[PDB]
Amino acid sequence: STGSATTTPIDSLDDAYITPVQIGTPAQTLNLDFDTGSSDLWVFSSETTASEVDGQTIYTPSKSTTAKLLSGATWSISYGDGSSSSGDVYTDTVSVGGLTVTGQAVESAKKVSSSFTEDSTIDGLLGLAFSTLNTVSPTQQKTFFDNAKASLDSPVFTADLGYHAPGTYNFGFIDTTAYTGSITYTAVSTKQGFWEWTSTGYAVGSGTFKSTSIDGIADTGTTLLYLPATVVSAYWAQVSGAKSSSSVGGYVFPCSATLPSFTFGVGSARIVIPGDYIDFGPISTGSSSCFGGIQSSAGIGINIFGDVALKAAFVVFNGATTPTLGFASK
Repeated sequence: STGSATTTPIDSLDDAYITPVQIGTPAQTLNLDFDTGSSDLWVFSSETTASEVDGQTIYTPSKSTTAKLLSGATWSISYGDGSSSSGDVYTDTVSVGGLTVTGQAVESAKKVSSSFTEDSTIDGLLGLAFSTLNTVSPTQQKTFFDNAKASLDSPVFTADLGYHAPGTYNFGFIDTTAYTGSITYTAVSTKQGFWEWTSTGYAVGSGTFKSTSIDGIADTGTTLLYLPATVVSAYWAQVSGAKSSSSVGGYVFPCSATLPSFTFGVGSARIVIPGDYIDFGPISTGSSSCFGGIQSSAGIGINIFGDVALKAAFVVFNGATTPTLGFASK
């Protein structure tokens, strides 16, 4: 089997991407944030504290003839951005782009933090990291991909995120029309539960490539590119007037600037992030200070190849017995 679904930016900045997901019988379609940095499929629901729901579409398990309470199971998750959610668990039928999993754990939120409430466009998350990170207790549950994998034509999924435009998540096949050149594959460590890999270096604009190992994670659920402070300083030094602002929470730059590109290495291959992908717009409405899309990972504890990086590539998440990651230009 295969599946193919379009993923759409939630706003004009590509702050996140939503993908429609069918849950239950009859189908209830929710727009979920596919997150290769976590491993829970959780949804706003009829059980979510009413004051914490503001415009989201909810899953109502009592209206699904295939929903079953997973007795005694609870979940609770905290994300790198400080947001969180928790609740109980059902199993139900879940379909993405025509690919169906029966008995998928659907984690129903009883509580969500303010940032989730405040984002009316995201109805929940669909985790695509390794199932070892799943938070369900006392019996850990599998991700949608883990459940689907054996049925897929090939044990892979691909992320093809758009810049200010829709893109695609495919399951079970590699669309050879979706990228240019070849796909370069690189080793993955699953030791921390992430799609963790090592970039071979970087360049800023038309500058020379610096060969240096940068360990980090391919994370579709993180907006920005978080890299070591040395790398980030080298980038922003090429933008007149750019500075790190403790009050704003990162590097800012004059909105009048033209940003240089940023290149990262995948083995001997190179992925070029155009400068415009690094512009996240005014820090507040009407400001002429703009927020940068490349930020320091110092104090996160891990480098994160988030959407800024991933949307410059066609990315293969290869879930073979020994997982790997592939990157192609597009």
